[PDB]
Amino acid sequence: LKLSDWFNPFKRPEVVTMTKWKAPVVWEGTYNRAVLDNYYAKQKITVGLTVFAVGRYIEHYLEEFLTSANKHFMVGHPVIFYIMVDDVSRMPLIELGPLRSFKVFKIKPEKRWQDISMMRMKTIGEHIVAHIQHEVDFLFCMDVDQVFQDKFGVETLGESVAQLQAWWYKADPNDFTYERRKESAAYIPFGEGDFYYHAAIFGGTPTQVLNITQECFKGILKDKKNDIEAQWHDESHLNKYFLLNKPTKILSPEYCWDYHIGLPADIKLVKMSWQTKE
Ligand SMILES: O=c1ccn([C@@H]2O[C@H](COP(=O)(O)OP(=O)(O)O)[C@@H](O)[C@H]2O)c(=O)[nH]1
Ligand SMILES: [Mn+2]
Ligand SMILES: [Mn+2]
Repeated sequence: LKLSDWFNPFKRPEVVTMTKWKAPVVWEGTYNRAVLDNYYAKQKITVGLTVFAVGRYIEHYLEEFLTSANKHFMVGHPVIFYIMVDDVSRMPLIELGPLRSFKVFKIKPEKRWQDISMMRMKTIGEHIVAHIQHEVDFLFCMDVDQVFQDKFGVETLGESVAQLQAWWYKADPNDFTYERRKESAAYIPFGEGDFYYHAAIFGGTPTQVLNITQECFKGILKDKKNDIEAQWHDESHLNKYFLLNKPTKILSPEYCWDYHIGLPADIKLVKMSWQTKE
């Protein structure tokens, strides 16, 4: 497969379509999903998706997340939803369509919501080693408080995939909300940084996602031993990781849009939107 076979960056000339390290930034209009659908079908790939729903997040977001994912996520390819909840009896078991199946795991609920978010890195890694590495070719790790609005397909696959955060995709790096304290493992000094990635979505092959989660959690543990906590928790760490280990593919803000920003010219077709105003 060649880059030209599926990627046409010139189709969206008003936005960044490729990074300095040659990672394509996938925007609506630049990808050929039909070509990729056929390419991946022939390889018989399976894609996984992890999602955590602890406490009130179960009834507030889980059903809406899964229902939309069933309809829009990697349509036409085998998909396995890995659902981590603290109360399985609470599990809305909706009806899944062709090529969709799931697996539910009961996890321990952390007390602080910040710890719930950060502990996902630990848990995801454990599950990748234990079973995901043997079940899928690519995996996406997502926040539950969002909904798929349109096709989110194979055009998003890659070794390591990062998501451009909706509010800062056009901002100058020094304005990014990176962890700015050198005592933290997530530290990124002013004058450095490529983009501000959203921890709500990231993925790639099981091996790469394992590294992303293992390193982010290591960083999280280190800060805890140094009596400090990154400004934006797992997201600060994720951004530090992607700075040191450049993602091979980046998804435009259309793949994780905040409607509270409105809908500017650059956002042509939203594939997923946030649930909350922050
Ligand atoms: O009480 C909580 C806090 C967090 N989470 C999980 O971790 C994610 C990150 O939390 P959150 O979405 O709240 O962060 P935000 O996007 O607002 O920044 C959620 O999407 C959930 O999957 C959860 O299940 N229950
Ligand atoms: Mn969220
Ligand atoms: Mn954010």
